[PDB]
Amino acid sequence: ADEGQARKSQLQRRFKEFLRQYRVGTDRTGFTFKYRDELKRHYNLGEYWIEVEMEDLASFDEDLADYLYKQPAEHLQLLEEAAKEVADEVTRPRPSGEEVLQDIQVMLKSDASPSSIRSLKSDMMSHLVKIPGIIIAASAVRAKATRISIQCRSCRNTLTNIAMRPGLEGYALPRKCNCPLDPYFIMPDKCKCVDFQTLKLQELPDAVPHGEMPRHM
Amino acid sequence: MFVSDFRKEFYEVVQSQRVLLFVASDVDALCACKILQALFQCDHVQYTLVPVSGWQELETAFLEHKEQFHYFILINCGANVDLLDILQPDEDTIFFVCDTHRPVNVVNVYNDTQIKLLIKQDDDLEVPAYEDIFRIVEQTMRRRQRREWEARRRDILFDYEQYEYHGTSSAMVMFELAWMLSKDLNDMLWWAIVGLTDQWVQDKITQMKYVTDVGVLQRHVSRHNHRNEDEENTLSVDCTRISFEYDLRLVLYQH
Ligand SMILES: [Zn+2]
Repeated sequence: ADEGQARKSQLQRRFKEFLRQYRVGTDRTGFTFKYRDELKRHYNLGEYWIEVEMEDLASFDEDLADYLYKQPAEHLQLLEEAAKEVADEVTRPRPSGEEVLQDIQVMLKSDASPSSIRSLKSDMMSHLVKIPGIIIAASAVRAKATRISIQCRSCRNTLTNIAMRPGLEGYALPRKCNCPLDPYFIMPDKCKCVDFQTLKLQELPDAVPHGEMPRHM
Repeated sequence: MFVSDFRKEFYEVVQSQRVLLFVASDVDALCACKILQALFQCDHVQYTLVPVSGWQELETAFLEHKEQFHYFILINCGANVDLLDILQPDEDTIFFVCDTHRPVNVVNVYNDTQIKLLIKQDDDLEVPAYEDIFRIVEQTMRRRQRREWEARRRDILFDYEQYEYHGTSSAMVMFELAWMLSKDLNDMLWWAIVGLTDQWVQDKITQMKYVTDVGVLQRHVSRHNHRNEDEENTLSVDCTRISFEYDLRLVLYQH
């Protein structure tokens, strides 16, 4: 428990030294800081996303790019919280109209051989996978509360800044106000929202074992 | 002839001239060029690089340039045949040969004016002695002995020119030269290592000789890269490092 945050404050510091130090190019020609420059050039345009590459992360610090393959959930958070502390010491002082620091959605690509939908055995639960396919559907974008704040009903006590977890998982509202049993409601005025879609991915046509209809995810 | 020392016999002659470099087409010769280049661009020596691929193209190339220049350098070509006839040069032209092919042709060894050889003679060479292969009744009585001499020559030739093989790579001779001058770097060491590894990859040398040469090169590798003993934490990450590995024989398994 107390070693949890003490590990994190040592991972969120080694994920920050990766963006801040990784270079490319040789010594004869000349170098190029690959991710500071993209952070700056994407922030100043108003985009807020970098595209980290897994081979680079592996070649810089070999342990991190393994955690990221095994526990991607609780480590993408540290990565996206270091991308926000680096995009702060690079673009500041922001000129006039913006002075609140945005949030950086760290995507990530790779150059590794793809699996297939028929090779998703349950031992791959919560591991980065990489599958090809064909989009078959597309929902309409919706909202998804990220940082939500509630309020009691009778005594009007507030308990704010509550953070939702990402993905498709809800939240369990308390029942112990400290007032009737479940006195808590959501305050619609104070809840930050982000978009979210929901696609449908069909497996490539030349990989069906040819007795049936292709499966999808 | 055989060049005894490379500093004062090969380099410091072409140091002030306009040389012409003929280059074969194999990784060994590429890596043997890329060091000589870097040794010429460091002392402002005008060269010229002609990539050849056979004997017809080498002859065609010698046709056109044979009057401007009067220095030449052949790299991994033209040490197993005779040179003063296929090209038919003039008298004041000089040729340097830095080839690996074996065995060196005979006349190219007893011709100490026009064809100098940068070949370290401590290789596996056993060249026949000079007069063994090169030049009234008593007239016939002795010319029969000269006929016996010719008959022995026809045999000792067949003894000497019957098996072909390869010696130490060019990219190691050039590196010895580049270390003599005290102007060696890592970039000139990696090309030595590659020009050696290539022979063993294409299976033209014996495992014994390969491990002997690796034993040689490891001293150089450690001389360069060990100077960073404990400062490997305050050396720039963007600066080449060569290391000795005892690693698998699988081809390209890291990609
Ligand atoms: Zn209450």
